Amino acid sequence: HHHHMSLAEFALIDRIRARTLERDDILLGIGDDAALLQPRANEQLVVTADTLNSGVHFPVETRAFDIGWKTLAVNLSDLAAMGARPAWCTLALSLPEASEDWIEAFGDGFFALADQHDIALIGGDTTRGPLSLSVTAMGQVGRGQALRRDRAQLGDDIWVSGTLGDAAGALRLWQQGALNLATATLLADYESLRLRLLRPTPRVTLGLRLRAFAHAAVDVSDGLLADLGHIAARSNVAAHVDADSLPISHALRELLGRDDARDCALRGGDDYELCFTAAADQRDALHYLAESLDLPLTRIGRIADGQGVHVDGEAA
Amino acid sequence: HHHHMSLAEFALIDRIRARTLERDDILLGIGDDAALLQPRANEQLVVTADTLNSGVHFPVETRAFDIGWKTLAVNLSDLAAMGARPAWCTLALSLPEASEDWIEAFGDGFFALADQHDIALIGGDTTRGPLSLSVTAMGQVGRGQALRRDRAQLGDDIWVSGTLGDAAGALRLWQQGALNLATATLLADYESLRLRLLRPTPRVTLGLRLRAFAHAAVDVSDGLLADLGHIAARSNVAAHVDADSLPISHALRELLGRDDARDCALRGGDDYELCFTAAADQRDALHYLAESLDLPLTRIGRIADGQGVHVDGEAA
Ligand code: NA
Ligand code: NA
Repeated sequence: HHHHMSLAEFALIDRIRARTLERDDILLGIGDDAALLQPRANEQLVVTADTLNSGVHFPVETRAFDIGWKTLAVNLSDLAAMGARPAWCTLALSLPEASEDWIEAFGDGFFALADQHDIALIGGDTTRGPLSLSVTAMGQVGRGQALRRDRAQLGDDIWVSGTLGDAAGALRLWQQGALNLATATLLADYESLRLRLLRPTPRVTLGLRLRAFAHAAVDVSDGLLADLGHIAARSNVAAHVDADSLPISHALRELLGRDDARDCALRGGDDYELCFTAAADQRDALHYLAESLDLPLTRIGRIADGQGVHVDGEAA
Repeated sequence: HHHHMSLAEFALIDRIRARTLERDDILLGIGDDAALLQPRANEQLVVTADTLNSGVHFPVETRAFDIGWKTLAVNLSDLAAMGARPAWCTLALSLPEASEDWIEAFGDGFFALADQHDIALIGGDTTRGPLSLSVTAMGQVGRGQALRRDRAQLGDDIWVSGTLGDAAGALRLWQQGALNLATATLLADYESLRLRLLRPTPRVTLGLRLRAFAHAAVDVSDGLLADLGHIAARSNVAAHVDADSLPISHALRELLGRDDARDCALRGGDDYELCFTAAADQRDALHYLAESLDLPLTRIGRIADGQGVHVDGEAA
């Protein structure tokens, strides 16, 4: 055994081709074993890759649709933080056993998210092994248009999209035995947290607009403090966070205690939100942008002389 | 846990940067979290992806250097069969435990092969999980220059590079208890087979020249019959193989019986040779090419009216 199945053999090939037929930058005919891709000549390519392993990056009971969604969402969130326009991706699936129905359901979730951001699956592998999903996503950026982590400026405001800590809250409730991840619950606050863990929303549209407003950006996937820490270190500045200002969802505040909710918001994994810095005179414009996107953008802190990320004045 | 480590955090980042510094199509500075890639404007990109899983695609005792070599070799062999020029790749490593020395040795093998074909590692992931290595390789082709599986012509000769069945022979000897894969042996024929399994040679240089000579091509990784089968099916022709003509190495003939060696050559996994078809009047030129490349090219059969791959006249 150990055969590698590339394109044409993919269980998803019909849905793959349906999407390449409507893309003038992808040549993939019925009788084609690999796609020919046409980059934009004056743009640059950026490439991200992430592997999600069963039991590590998702609880084993996570359903196929949610695995398909989240595997792509991680990569799209990476591309968002660079302000890159998603173009193409590959998918390398390791499965212990053939399961036609599982792959179809995985494809449901993958394409549900992929279609929203016009990223086209154009190749990959299906082979035997412990359940592991590796996605490589390719995006494009105009010259000098990429967002970076090293360009925060003294006096900048710090901003973050969406809400922080929901996924960590769902994970904690699941570990305490209070939340089933494999089925939908009618209890609205639990279901909200469940879907923030299972189906994070990559802020691609925001990322594509931030170049016009922001100085530096990072995606928040290892917790706000860790990821803002990359901005502070790469930019050679201090970052100050006002913990009271953090955007905390209704459900997180309702279902977790004050301290646990705060810890989730500051240090929780897997938010897949965007944290960025902007000149103070962008405040009006960023509030307008949040309304335009129907996406919360919350001013949470400031960039200042010194080093390290601070919470309420303390960097220790 | 479950953190994803991308570029800048890679244990291999110093060797990565040493190689991007000498590539004018890759922008990756010391203070850069992701590379910007510049495609050739008039060329098309093709992308391949393969995952190798411990115990599945390589015996668990395979050493780190050989895992690094073979993981890339699979992808380069895919690119070779398309006549694509390798450009860039990503590497997504799942490791059960941090091991600095293992990753360094893996990098030795990866870069040993990558440097020979001027393919640059430009990103990827390192994360926790059962040992699994997923590589995405990006190559480029001029307009209409890609080799294809569907263009064999009636009357073509069938050709194959190198030798067939060595890797399968080593695997059989290992399964019978006669070959240790984790250490070098001084016994020359065993060592030859061992390295054909552990370190296959992707025929990239051949692939880049075949467009000038060949009609159709495929890489042989699931055995000659399976892979030539793709040419026959996609081209709507019969392929006839003369089994007596197959290139069988000294070591394979010496260490396996006549029947086992024949079965390895016809159906053995993991040769990573190239099988192609060419007009009969290319015979002189292809012998000259083999001399030029110091690479055996062996005429093994013919394309004819009918369907399916035949051995000594039989397609059953
Ligand atoms: Na198309
Ligand atoms: Na360079």
